[PDB]
Amino acid sequence: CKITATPRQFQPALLSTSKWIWTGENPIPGGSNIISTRPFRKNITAPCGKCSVCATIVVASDDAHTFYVNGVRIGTGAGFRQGQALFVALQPTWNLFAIAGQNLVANSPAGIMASILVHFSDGTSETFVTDESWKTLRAAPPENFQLPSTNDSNWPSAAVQGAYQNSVWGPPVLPPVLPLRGSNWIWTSDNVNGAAPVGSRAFRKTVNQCTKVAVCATVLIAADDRYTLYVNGATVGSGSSYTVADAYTIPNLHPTFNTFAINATNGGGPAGVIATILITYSDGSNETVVTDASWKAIQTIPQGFQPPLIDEFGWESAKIIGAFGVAPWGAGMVIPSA
Amino acid sequence: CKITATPRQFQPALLSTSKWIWTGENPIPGGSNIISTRPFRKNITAPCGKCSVCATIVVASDDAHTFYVNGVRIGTGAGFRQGQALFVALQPTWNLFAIAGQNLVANSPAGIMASILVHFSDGTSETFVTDESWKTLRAAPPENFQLPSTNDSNWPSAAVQGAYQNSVWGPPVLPPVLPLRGSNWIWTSDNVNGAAPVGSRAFRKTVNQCTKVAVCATVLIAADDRYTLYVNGATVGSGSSYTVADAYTIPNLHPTFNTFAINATNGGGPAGVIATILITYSDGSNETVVTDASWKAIQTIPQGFQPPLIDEFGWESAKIIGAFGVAPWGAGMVIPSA
Ligand SMILES: OC[C@H]1O[C@H](OC[C@H]2O[C@H](O)[C@H](O)[C@@H](O)[C@@H]2O)[C@H](O)[C@@H](O)[C@H]1O
Ligand SMILES: OC[C@H]1O[C@H](OC[C@H]2O[C@H](O)[C@H](O)[C@@H](O)[C@@H]2O)[C@H](O)[C@@H](O)[C@H]1O
Ligand SMILES: [Ca+2]
Ligand SMILES: [Ca+2]
Ligand SMILES: [Ca+2]
Ligand SMILES: [Ca+2]
Repeated sequence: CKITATPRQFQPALLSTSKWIWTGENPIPGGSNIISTRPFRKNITAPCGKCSVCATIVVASDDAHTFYVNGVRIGTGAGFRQGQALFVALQPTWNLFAIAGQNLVANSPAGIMASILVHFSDGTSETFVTDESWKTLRAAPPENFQLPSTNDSNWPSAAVQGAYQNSVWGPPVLPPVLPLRGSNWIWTSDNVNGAAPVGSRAFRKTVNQCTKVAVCATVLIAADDRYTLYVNGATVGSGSSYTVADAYTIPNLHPTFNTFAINATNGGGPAGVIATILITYSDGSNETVVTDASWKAIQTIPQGFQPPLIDEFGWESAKIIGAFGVAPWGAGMVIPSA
Repeated sequence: CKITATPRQFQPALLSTSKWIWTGENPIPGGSNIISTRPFRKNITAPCGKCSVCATIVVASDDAHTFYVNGVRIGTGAGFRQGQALFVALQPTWNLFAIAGQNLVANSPAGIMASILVHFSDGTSETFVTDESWKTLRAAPPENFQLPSTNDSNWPSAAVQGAYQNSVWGPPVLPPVLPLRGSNWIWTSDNVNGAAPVGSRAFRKTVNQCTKVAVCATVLIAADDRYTLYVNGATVGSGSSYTVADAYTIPNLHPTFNTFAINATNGGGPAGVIATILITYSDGSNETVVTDASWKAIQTIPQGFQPPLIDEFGWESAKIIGAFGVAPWGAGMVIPSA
């Protein structure tokens, strides 16, 4: 169904309403459990009138986990001290989450905790969490436990080992929404010897995976001194800090061809813009695009620098000022939580 | 270099200045030659200040030929009574055309004739023809005779068998620039029982071959009752005949993503638009797009129906009224010569 949602400020999945769950082989919530691998399933149905588009996921585990969405493996992680961020495109009405958790220390606690923030076509969103509504088994995961087509109608409920505020684990640290390590500060080639002239500069990067279906994009960005961000010609947002980064979700990507454009301005001295972009596809894979030398850049901004299709003849390759961590900006950027 | 050339009316390549050439084993022009296969090469260099983009080609032979451009085989044909159309993308400055011709009847004349109309980045055009400036050999085509890297500086000239007006062959008929045969008359789904309401309708078809580099597109189009054609949102032209088809060349295609849009109007009774589109890629292949059900269509034309990227949500599949040749329009369209 029709997608009304427009680019907006990124909205985090939070763990404070989720519960730790496990099988209940030991009925003491948070008691000791054996080394084992156990399966967990959760079905979700769109409310009448709207279609689910994509999801933001934070997951932590004692001890480890493997995360599937509609049968596609989307991540593996471990540890209860820090959560792990995942992004996945969804089907319009029915969606299946499946986690294979592992207890790797004998006679130790066990549990998985996840928060799934589901975004709908009209712009609203709903948080689903780990709780007793997840199915589980008191045995190792059968073949294809993660496929929607496996029948779990008779599986028992998962057993809650503890709420977010409990006496066993404590609040897991939320990861950054997206990493900047691996992205680069870029600018036009008039940035030389640590400084750049005063004024504005434009940057383009197009993503065109013609055999896949693009769905959602998450964007983390910062610039010295300020920026405005456009996707397919539409304004997403603006910022003016090179010490506090901004994050946006773009829920209306064109399905095959999308162009991100930046208009960054230098107020004086050093200049630079840095961004990490993650696009989710309908097949369950995703793509990370960073600011680097493949971005196109220009010093005199033509009118219509932000439309998707333009003649990129007079544009240069963006110059890399430095990988994230370079001076003066350093490694201390404040990054929104996933 | 920068492409200034804009959409324009298609310009036919003509044979009227080209000559029949062969090896000269028999020194009498147009005389008898033996059953054999013989090679022909021709180099072209772009004039100063402009870059060569693509070429339209008509070729005929006594008796048969295989046609290569920069080593890529692009067609095979035969016969001196009617010429054969080819379309190929070119490299900016140097290009090598090579033909392996065959005489298949003993003690019979032999000759190949070609006209190559090259279009430059600025919109100008120049015709290269088969003549004595082509290299040949008095032997079978060596291995890799068609590669640009093969050395022909010591090869002898080809021998002219006759001009366009000569006493052996006579003027070969020019083929249609493109076939309409195989394309379909399409319309919106309100066209039923041989008629459709009065009014305007919109149609879109996108070509996005993301691993190739698109260069030129040639378009053949007609409509009942009239149409206007757009490429990437830019106007190409308009026409108003279902008995006379129009041909355009588009020399400024975007290299990866191009959207064709038509706004057609029906004045009453039967309605339909039909088009064949040929796109050339830098690797020497081409792609033919025809009007069919994969075009998107809509009955109320939204503003911005012709921009490349739009939300194609409310658009239906185009309805096929019939393959070319169906009544009322019949098989008699007047089609520009290649
Ligand atoms: O380090 C990059 C930054 O350098 C210049 O601004 C630095 C400012 O840092 C502190 O805010 C300090 O209080 C100020 O006095 C100082 O100007 C430059 O103006 C910025 O555009 C940016 O390149
Ligand atoms: O066959 C399609 C054609 O049908 C209608 O054509 C009728 C008119 O055609 C000639 O213009 C003739 O001179 C007129 O006498 C005759 O009324 C329709 O009008 C056309 O738009 C077209 O659909
Ligand atoms: Ca444990
Ligand atoms: Ca600065
Ligand atoms: Ca012959
Ligand atoms: Ca009509």
